Amino acid sequence: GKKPVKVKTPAGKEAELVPEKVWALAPKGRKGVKIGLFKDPETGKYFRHKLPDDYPI
DNA sequence: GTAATTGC
DNA sequence: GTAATTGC
Repeated sequence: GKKPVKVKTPAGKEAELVPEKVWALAPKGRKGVKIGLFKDPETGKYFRHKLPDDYPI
């Protein structure tokens, strides 16, 4: 389930974007975080950003 | 270092 | 090959 995520673009605007790809980033034995790959919708620049912990992977 | 991911 | 992304 790839629902939109409220993120801040590297331009500095709040935007609800569907991530292109999501995965967990976690050392062994750690909870870690969830990461998404996003494309800025007007500049076209790719960037990574943390996702909420409840986001489906 | 660490964990995975991938556009650059 | 690795910058950049979180958290410890």
